Amino acid sequence: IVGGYTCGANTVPYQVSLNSGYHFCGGSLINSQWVVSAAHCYKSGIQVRLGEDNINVVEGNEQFISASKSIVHPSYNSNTLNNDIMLIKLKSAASLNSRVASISLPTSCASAGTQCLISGWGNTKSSGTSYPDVLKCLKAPILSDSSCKSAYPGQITSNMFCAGYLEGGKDSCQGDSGGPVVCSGKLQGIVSWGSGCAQKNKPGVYTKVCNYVSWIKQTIASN
Ligand SMILES: NC(=[NH2+])c1ccc2nc(C(=O)c3nc4ccc(C(N)=[NH2+])cc4[nH]3)[nH]c2c1
Ligand SMILES: [Ca+2]
Ligand SMILES: [Mg+2]
Ligand SMILES: [Zn+2]
Repeated sequence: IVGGYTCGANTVPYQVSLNSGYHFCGGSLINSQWVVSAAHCYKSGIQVRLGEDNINVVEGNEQFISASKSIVHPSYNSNTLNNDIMLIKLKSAASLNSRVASISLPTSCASAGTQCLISGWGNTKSSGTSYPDVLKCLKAPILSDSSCKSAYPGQITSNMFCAGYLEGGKDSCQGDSGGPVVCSGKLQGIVSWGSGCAQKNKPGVYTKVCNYVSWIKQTIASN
């Protein structure tokens, strides 16, 4: 996250860190046994870490659980990144508490203007590499599809939306991937892609989760 602030230990209790010997992507807990992340975060051998704040220190509120199965969206295109969402089932169900809680899926899609909270342990420098050990947060509004499509001509589909600042300075970045974009209490986006990070007129692009609620509900109930 570039231009964000330290969230505070466990203030985003539904944030997960996907680890395959190191942190490589973020994710969101949707219920005690399932996590939603981005399909471009697919790997084999993933351990889900809940209750994290500093990912380099065991501070006492973590739960490390391995995944039993991963389901990448049936129509995910790795070249355009369209339908960039994946579900992960935990081998055991998490124990939910104040520090580990699930986030709610949306009943409708959010409007341009809506302020959201985006979080992750991704790169914090636009020009450079600096990876934080504690969770970083960023409040950014959803942008109109028009400014999103002008920034990325012929690349934005109906399954994506942009959020951020066209002036640049604030954005999600690699390492935040798969992470949550919560607006009004509902998980509305998943960190998917962008042009570098925090560049002027290059906002972040997120997966539009309101378009996948039936696929999510049907998939977890049948797995
Ligand atoms: N399994 C891997 N090897 C892997 C995992 C995540 C990656 N992520 C990128 C990436 O290239 C990438 N993830 C981004 C997320 C947000 C923005 C943004 N500017 N908002 C830009 C991003 N670029 N490469 C990746 C490779
Ligand atoms: Ca830790
Ligand atoms: Mg994240
Ligand atoms: Zn990524």
